[PDB]
Amino acid sequence: PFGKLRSFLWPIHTHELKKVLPMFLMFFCITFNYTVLRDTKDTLIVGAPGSGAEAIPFIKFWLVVPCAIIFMLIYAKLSNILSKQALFYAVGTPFLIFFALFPTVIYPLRDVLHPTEFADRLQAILPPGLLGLVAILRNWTFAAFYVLAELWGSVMLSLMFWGFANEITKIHEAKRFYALFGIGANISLLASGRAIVWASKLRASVSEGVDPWGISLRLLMAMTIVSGLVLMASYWWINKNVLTDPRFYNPEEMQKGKKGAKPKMNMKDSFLYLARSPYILLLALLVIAYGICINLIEVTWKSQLKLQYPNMNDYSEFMGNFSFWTGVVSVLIMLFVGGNVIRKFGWLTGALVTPVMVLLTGIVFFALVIFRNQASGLVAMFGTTPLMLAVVVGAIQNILSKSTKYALFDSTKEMAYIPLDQEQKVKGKAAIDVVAARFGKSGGALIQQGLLVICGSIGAMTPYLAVILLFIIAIWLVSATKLNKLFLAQSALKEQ
Amino acid sequence: EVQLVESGGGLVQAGGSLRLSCAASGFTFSDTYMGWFRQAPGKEREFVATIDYSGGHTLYADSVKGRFTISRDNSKNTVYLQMNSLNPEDTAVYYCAARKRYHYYSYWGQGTQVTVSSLEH
Repeated sequence: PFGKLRSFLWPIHTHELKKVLPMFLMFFCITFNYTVLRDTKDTLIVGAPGSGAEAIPFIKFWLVVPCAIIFMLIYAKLSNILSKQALFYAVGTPFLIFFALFPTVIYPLRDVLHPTEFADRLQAILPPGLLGLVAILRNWTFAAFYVLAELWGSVMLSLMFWGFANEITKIHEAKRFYALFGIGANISLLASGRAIVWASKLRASVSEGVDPWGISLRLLMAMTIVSGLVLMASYWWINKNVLTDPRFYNPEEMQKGKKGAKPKMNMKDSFLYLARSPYILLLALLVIAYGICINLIEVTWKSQLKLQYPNMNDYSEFMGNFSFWTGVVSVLIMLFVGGNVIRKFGWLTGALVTPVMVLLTGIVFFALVIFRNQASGLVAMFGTTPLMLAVVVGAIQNILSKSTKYALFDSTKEMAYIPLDQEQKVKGKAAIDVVAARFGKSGGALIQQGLLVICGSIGAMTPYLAVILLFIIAIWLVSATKLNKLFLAQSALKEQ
Repeated sequence: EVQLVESGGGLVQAGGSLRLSCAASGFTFSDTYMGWFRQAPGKEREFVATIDYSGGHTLYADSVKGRFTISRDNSKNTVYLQMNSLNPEDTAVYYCAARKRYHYYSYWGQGTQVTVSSLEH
């Protein structure tokens, strides 16, 4: 037995804390590094000597995706030669080494390592459609930081942590643990909230210290190094005296893993088996659909939030309170809602809560934005305007999708990898979480920009986003529903 | 039965004023949600003012903010509407409105004609 109120409030045995608290620390370190790196790259590329920030979009398009595929191929290669632990260390140490060499060797030696300006005539030797490659190669080290800062969350959190969790957690145990790991994300959000503001405060020396980004960057980067080394120590501890405890991983199944399976294929062989598996393309669709929908339902919503609040002081107050309650709602949903929905209803319900909600409360949102004029005769007789009503309804879909990401979406999705063979639990996971996720947060910007030129104005593409969302949610719901048939079947094969 | 008798209609010069009224009978005015719409000939109907169950919440349309003030008195049961600084596009049939405490539709009114003129003097 487990209990009556505890089987619903805290479904963790007291002995199986030694497996989950180290994973909480791992998630904490990863998310802390990710938040610090994001907020230091978006703050470091504003203040290069001269216009060293204009070459952000050239990076965003020409390096971010391409370097994501390069990392993905290199990871696929190293998965065949290195062990699981060796691969984890060999992916993590380059990040920490770059974060150590940046403030010591790389950033201070800007004017010496950036193109000896001689790569200035090289601008006008190449066709006038690759001026960015000159700007990218001119802001060379800053380019290496934006890629390694964007990739960190895609690499460490999605591929490395979850790929480690999905290798060391059973499905029934996943239903109880995976929802909880975003509490580490929220606690790391508090830690980063203190750390980043500490760095910004210490950015004060103007005269005796002329370099503003010397000391602050060195301390932020050393903080990321300390967090990454604590990450690696957590990995070592959980591999040395967690996967070795006989309580879990019953004795004879232990040496089935230190003597276990491993990705054994070739680069084109592996990326032709993954491209012709209906399972992986469905996971790719979920991540692509989630990437665009959450971005589209957020740019559509953070356009009414700008019409309702045309002054940043209260927009910061609403988004200061929204960012505070998306932490409270996403500590209760993680502790209480997420693990319970997946255990009393099933896998499918957990994967369909957030798209159905985004659908139902997105239908309401778009019906109050498209039909704004012929709705302020009824809504106006209830004490509110349809703009405020779309703000609140759109906040619910942005507080039941951001508070559902780690709890039900990232739980059910990374649970889906568990019954898989190694070639997609490791190498397909790279494509889904590093490459097939880049098209998510970039495909929502392309759809926005591609429709900001077909409609011209942001207010005219709302009827076109709605049909786009209704199709992506359609392909999301069918992908989630068709995936459930494969998951519940492939899971059944694991009881051989 | 639930008739809403309007009043106050007439011709007034630009920058003038006229004050509507909506006699309410057939329900509990103290717990009935009031308002005022308007429908110019040719264009659809838009809401112009709104007053809550207890006179506290006053929601207006962005085209009549500051100029129009809705006010209701439960004793002398009427959802008044004080219009000031009338501009020519306020010419319409100013419908009264009424919603019960848990109903989702509105008992409309007959309609008062408010033509705001533009003659010089």
